[PDB]
Amino acid sequence: GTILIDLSPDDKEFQSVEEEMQSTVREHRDGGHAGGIFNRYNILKIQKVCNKKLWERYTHRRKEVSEENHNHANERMLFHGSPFVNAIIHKGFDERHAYIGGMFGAGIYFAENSSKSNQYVYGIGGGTGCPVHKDRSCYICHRQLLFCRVTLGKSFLQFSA
Amino acid sequence: MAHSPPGHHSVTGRPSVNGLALAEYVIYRGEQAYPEYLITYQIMRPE
Ligand SMILES: O=c1[nH]c(-c2ccc(N3CCOCC3)cc2)nc2ccccc12
Ligand SMILES: [Zn+2]
Repeated sequence: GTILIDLSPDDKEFQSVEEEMQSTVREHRDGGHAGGIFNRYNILKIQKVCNKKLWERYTHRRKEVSEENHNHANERMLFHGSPFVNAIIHKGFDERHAYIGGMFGAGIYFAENSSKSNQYVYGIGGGTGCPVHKDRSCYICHRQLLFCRVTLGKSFLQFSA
Repeated sequence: MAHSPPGHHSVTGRPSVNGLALAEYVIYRGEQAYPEYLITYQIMRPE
């Protein structure tokens, strides 16, 4: 039941999403090993992901969290990179999208920095890079990221390297 | 997946070394995220 609706580059919604993408690029401590060397993106397309069932499943849980946290969902918009973005948009997030070896336990990871999520588009550590060229810094191949609505509720603060 | 720490719905990974890094977040229930936008892009080679 997922449909993808293309946003026009002239739409304010396209423009605010592109700006969040571009402005949250940073340098990474791997010198670009996992995600490639770049300071900015060429945005090719932004699509709205519309799935009534998955939306209702999200808002249902959002309300449960909210009611457990003084009517505060603590909702953010965050990036997610994954080889399984195509499954996510059709079936939603679940346990199979979890990063088992992540630094904060087995769960589903999101980033404020778009360039951090970019490191995971081809797998953990960038895997072996693009399917076509086996290049983690491929400048030709089209990559996909998700920009997601995420309910944090009461979040456990872990200070970390 | 693991569970959230007791009494919490997520974890926030606060950067405590790299001064420029933004936060990262973990949820333990897939129902706590909705994939709103699919962004297709290329990384650009620096000039
Ligand atoms: O966007 C992210 N994706 C991922 C990510 C990590 C692992 C996966 N996998 C999904 C299930 O198969 C194993 C690989 C998917 C996504 N990790 C992050 C960690 C920190 C900040 C952001 C991310
Ligand atoms: Zn390639």
